[PDB]
Amino acid sequence: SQWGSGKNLYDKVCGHCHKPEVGVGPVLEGRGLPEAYIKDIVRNGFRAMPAFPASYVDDESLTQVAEYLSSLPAP
Amino acid sequence: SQWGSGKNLYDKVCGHCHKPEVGVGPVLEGRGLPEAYIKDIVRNGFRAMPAFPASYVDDESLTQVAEYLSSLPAP
Amino acid sequence: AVLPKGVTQGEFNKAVQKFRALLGDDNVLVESDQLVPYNKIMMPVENAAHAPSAAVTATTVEQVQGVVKICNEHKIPIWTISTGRNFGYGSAAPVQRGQVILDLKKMNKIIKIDPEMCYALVEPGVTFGQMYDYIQENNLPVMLSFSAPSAIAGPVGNTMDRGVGYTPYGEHFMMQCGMEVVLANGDVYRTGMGGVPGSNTWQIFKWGYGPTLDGMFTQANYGICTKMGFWLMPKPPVFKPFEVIFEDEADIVEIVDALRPLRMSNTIPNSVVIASTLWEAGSAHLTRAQYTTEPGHTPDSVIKQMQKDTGMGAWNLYAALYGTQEQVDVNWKIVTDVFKKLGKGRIVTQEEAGDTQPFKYRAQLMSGVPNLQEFGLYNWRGGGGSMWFAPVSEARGSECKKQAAMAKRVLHKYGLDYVAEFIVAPRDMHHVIDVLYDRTNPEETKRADACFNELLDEFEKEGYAVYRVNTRFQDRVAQSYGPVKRKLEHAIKRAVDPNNILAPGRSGIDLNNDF
Amino acid sequence: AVLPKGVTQGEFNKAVQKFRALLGDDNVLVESDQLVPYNKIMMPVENAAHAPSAAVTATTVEQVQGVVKICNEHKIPIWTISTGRNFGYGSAAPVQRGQVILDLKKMNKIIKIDPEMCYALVEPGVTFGQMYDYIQENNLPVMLSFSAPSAIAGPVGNTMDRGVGYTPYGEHFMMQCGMEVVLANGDVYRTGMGGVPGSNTWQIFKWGYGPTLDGMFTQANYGICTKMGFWLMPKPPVFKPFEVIFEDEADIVEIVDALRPLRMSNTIPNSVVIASTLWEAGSAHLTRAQYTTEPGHTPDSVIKQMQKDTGMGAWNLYAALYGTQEQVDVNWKIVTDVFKKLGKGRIVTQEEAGDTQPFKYRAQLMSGVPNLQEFGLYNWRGGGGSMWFAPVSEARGSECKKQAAMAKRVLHKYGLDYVAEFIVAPRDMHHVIDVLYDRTNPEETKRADACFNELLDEFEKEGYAVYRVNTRFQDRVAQSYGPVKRKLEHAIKRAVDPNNILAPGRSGIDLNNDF
Ligand SMILES: *Cc1cc2c(cc1C)nc1c(=O)[nH]c(=O)nc-1n2C[C@H](O)[C@H](O)[C@H](O)COP(=O)(O)OP(=O)(O)OC[C@H]1O[C@@H](n2cnc3c(N)ncnc32)[C@H](O)[C@@H]1O
Ligand SMILES: *Cc1cc2c(cc1C)nc1c(=O)[nH]c(=O)nc-1n2C[C@H](O)[C@H](O)[C@H](O)COP(=O)(O)OP(=O)(O)OC[C@H]1O[C@@H](n2cnc3c(N)ncnc32)[C@H](O)[C@@H]1O
Ligand code: HEM
Ligand code: HEM
Ligand SMILES: [Cl-]
Ligand SMILES: [Cl-]
Repeated sequence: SQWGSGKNLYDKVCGHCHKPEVGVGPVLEGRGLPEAYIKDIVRNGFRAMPAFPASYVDDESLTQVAEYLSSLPAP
Repeated sequence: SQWGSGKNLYDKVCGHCHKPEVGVGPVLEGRGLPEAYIKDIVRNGFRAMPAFPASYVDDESLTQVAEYLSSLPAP
Repeated sequence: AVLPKGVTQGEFNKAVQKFRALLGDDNVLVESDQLVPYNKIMMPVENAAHAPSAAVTATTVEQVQGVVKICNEHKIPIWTISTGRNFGYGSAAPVQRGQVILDLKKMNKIIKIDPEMCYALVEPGVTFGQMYDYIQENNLPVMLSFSAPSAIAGPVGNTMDRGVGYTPYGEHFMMQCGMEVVLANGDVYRTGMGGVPGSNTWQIFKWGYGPTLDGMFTQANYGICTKMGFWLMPKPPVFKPFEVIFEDEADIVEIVDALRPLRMSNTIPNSVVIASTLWEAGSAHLTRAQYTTEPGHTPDSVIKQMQKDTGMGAWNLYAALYGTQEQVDVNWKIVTDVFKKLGKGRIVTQEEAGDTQPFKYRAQLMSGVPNLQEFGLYNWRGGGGSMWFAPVSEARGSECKKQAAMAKRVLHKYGLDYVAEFIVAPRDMHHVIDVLYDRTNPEETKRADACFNELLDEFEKEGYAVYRVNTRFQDRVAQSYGPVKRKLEHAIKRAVDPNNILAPGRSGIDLNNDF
Repeated sequence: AVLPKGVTQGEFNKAVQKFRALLGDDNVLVESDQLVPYNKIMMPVENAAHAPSAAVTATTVEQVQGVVKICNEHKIPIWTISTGRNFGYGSAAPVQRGQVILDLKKMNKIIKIDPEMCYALVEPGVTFGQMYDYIQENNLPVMLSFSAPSAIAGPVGNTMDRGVGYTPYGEHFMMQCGMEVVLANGDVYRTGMGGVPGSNTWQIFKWGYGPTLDGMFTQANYGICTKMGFWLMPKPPVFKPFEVIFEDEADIVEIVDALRPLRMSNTIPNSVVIASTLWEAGSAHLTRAQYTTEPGHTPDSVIKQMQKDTGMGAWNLYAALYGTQEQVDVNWKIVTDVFKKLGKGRIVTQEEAGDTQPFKYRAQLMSGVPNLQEFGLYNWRGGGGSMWFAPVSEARGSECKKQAAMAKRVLHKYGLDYVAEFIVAPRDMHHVIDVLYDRTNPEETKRADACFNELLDEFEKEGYAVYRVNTRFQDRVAQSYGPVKRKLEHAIKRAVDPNNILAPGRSGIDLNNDF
């Protein structure tokens, strides 16, 4: 896998901005965010948030991080 | 003058090798070395000794250093 | 329906078929949805102005050589990116609409990290996060230096734009050693000692023999970097980060003049930072909306208030000491003595600042620990608008004060804020100004575009030019340095890339120019 | 009766008349007696092989521009020298017989020395002796860095060949900032911030914007340097030079491995030197004739004896500490602790050494005080024969030991001595070997020529190449770095000097080559 697991992609990339203690981006943990929405935001980018090409974060890793985040309890 | 005086040329160039305390080149002080010989050695260079173009040390300065060295007492 | 400039659909189609034959269909992107992530930009212009016609991903030098061969056959211009996180400078989008992006993110091998000679040799797709993990997992006694984007950015990409970091190894290009590039004709050239068969000094001695060309490739389009080496700082026994808070805008003069000798003597060895109130605030995650919604720039009264309520100063200095406990103690005494004699500045130690921000993220960047805390700057006004205006300056108090006043005036003229910091070297300052605006607001976007133009004009009138700039202004900035320089750059371009296939427009170098 | 290659007497005559009209008769030298001083060489080949056809002296940029115009008109190749003291590397003679020497020695203005930003801007003819005098007369708080020829050598010429010094600013090209060159087409190009009208950061920030080209001009023939800026080290409160004497040839391994960390951490900040017994002896003014007249290399038993009678070791290390008294004391403890733990090496302080040589000249070079003490090397065997064989090496003990053994084997085969020293950077070594021979002896001269050729061959087989070399071997050494590099170098050459008038042959770059 490109990132091995959704938790690893979160720890190495997304979390540097999205973890509760950082606060650069909104909390995503336990927010029930659909996979389609996560892929959409990541591929297009969103205002202050940068976009990531598939070469950096592929579709499978997005599926994984979406499921990982949904499985967590809301902070 | 290019060097102002024979003593200044000696202090800034020749002496760094020829002064008694240095010993890279032989003592020239008070040796009665003819101006013609000094110009020849400086223009042609001599074995371990490098040559100096007129752009670095002109004829007038060689005349002055020759006279200066001859005026000194032999170490 | 985007095609390269001057390339017919027919020729583009032939090139695409060849890229597929060479790289495989999965490595040739031509669909709009596959290209959208590369198009994300923070510059005040519509996405279309920098839309790529396609993107191809290579993982080997041989594939890159194959790509340039095809590019020369069909006159396809390519824009090379490594990790592509060049936010505020054009990000991953090409300098000219229609170029094909050569995306090297997957060519990500860490070739070598020597813990004794202390150096690394890596491929373009390697990120600092990847290297940090490798160094920790292997318990290697070395540390990294990197831009704030740290974890997601990479050394090859950042160094090709001559970026900077915050440790004593902060001048990245200065610490780079050995580089490999694929030239437009397909030849693989290695700088320094790299061309010597059996050589083991490629990452040891910079220059090599004859012309030393690493610099010629940085901020240029004379080759495609496929490998780059650089030196790593040995991990010291003690790391002591600290901050000094100053209350008045005018203090910058005395701050810089007192700091210069400390940097010059190397007593303070790292690239120090002197952050303005709003940079500090943004990095600490405060937003303008929390203090006001009044139009125009943020009122000086709101800023003085912010300082009052947070403890942040007009200027917030972050630096660090490294070495054995004894070396650090001797140097700390010298530093504290300088500031005590100055009679200004509240010194804040790690024990005092503790786990608070922004001290924490600063201390991490100064010790090579990744974090993206500073992206809080993009939340100051939000909307995705951000351009770096980074004029170079003498590390002299009066100069730094003059530039700050000039920038502030122009930014206010356009309703924007002076959000800045001075990145301090012994003699120079990278005076970094983040021109922030709401890119979703058409009117404000036009103002930011005009503002950037005016900042360049006004600074140039006083003999100041920027060291790096976004793709929308690379031709404009090239003009700042004169025609003789540009003419020479185009002569070299003609010689190493006769078909103008390598990122034409990069730094204003384009054979279509009359140079 | 010397003419440039491929230039008829008629075309040469036209050029000389134009040089006279432009520069004045006194600045155009065509008589044998005026040219002989430029012909003095230490290379194992007759003077004729590097005899110039003429020499012209310019004092202004406009004259240099006029010279290249005339050179292009009549296809006259010119060899540019600044102070011309390149002993062991070809001195002031052209790389190819018949070239016209453009002698810039009279273009000697110190344009600026800023004591606060600590930098200098100078012309080619400026010597270190001239700068030293200026600094002392004006009591400027800065210090210089320079090669042993110090007083008579100069920063522009030395840096154009990427020479080195012995203070923390010893890597001269690394400390160079801002350069002006006249291109073959007559254009005056300024690197870095120099092209910006009204700029005050030419000697402040190195890179500028776009490709940074200073490196491209060093060890190259793409332009004629007419101005060069460089950073100066602020004069520290305390300077503490010291020496460590080691008794065995084999100690080099532990010496280098123990030293590396100290250089890497900057605890010892200057370019340290580890001199072999015969280098030490020559610098101390001892000659081979004082110990033996036996043919061949100096017997190991004569050397062990020399060490016994003088106190010199197989390896003699010279280094220094700089800073406040407190910084120096803390670092001295660290250094002495390293050597005490090593269990080898006799430490010699300045108080102990006194005014004795070679400690005195080493201490002066490490603090920017000029002297020509080291020219004693040319008295070891005398006769005027000397070539620098300077392979680059990892600053790793095993590598340095391997190189020393390889050199010693080849030198002994030809009846010559291993006279060397390692100039130590944090990661690299300039392994400097003085190939000394009696040039008045035909047979020994032939042996020295064969020896140098074999040193290059043998080191190349182990993946080692030199960082700089005399004019007789510049083409041979270019071969060491591979065809792709040379091809790129010739493409650039063709682009910036289509007529091949700038020192063709320099670093093996000559449009007459099939590259
Ligand atoms: C948003 C942000 C950005 C930022 C910063 C703080 C924030 C909040 N602070 C910075 C800092 O401290 N120092 C610095 O140098 N930059 C800072 N930035 C801007 C930026 O994001 C980083 O500089 C980032 O590291 C640049 O991105 P990356 O490292 O991913 O490099 P890249 O996009 O791949 O390449 C940059 C440009 O270099 C040329 N290029 C890249 N690869 C090649 C190859 N292989 N061959 C030839 N040229 C290449 C391109 O012009 C590319 O656009
Ligand atoms: C004999 C000797 C020599 C020596 C040394 C010890 C002794 C006993 N120790 C050295 C040392 O510590 N470090 C070092 O770098 N070199 C050492 N040497 C060799 C040499 O003598 C010096 O390096 C000397 O400083 C070189 O001479 P100089 O400084 O006078 O420079 P140059 O002859 O004028 O120029 C050198 C070459 O650069 C190119 N050139 C010069 N000027 C220009 C301009 N204006 N534009 C373009 N190219 C230029 C030429 O190829 C020239 O030959
Ligand atoms: C890691 C690949 C990653 C993911 C996944 C991700 C997702 C994501 C979503 C779904 C949103 C919208 C959340 C919502 O609607 O509540 C969002 C928003 C922002 N992000 Fe993000 N994000 C990932 C990575 C990163 C990184 C590495 C950064 C910091 C550089 C970052 C930042 C932001 C920001 C800021 C926003 C808010 C945008 C806005 O509302 O204007 N994200 N992200
Ligand atoms: C300064 C311009 C200068 C002068 C003048 C000068 C003169 C000179 C003479 C006359 C001799 C020969 C003396 C004799 O026959 O007894 C001589 C010899 C040597 N020199 Fe000299 N010299 C001047 C300058 C310098 C400099 C700057 C150096 C050191 C780099 C130097 C060195 C030498 C050496 C060595 C010799 C002896 C050469 C040999 O026998 O191999 N000189 N000099
Ligand atoms: Cl951008
Ligand atoms: Cl020589």
